[PDB]
Amino acid sequence: NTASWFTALTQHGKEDLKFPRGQGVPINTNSSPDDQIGYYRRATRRIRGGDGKMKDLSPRWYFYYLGTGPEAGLPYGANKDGIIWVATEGALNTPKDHIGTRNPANNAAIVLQLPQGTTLPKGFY
Repeated sequence: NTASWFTALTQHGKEDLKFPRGQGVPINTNSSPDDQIGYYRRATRRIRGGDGKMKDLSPRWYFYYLGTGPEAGLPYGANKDGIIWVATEGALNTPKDHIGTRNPANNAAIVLQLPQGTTLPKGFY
């Protein structure tokens, strides 16, 4: 029933999502500098293509604060396929249960915006 607090980043290439150190956490004026830590989770989508076989669509990457989302129990830095970690300089390695996930019935998604000088990888928008 719950979802990410932000809209997705679309992957148009083969390479997975990877940000430089200290970059990647979306802007959120309601969160504090301590809370600037989390991960992006890939959501693969497939449809009945124009021919007759299942064609894959461009995957989407959704941000979730540390200790929240479908991988709430994973610690920061854990190695898992479809999960890449991000953190701003000075963020605490603690779960963000106080922020939690978004319930779509009461709240719309925040438009994902990255701070000034952020280097998005090739094929990510």
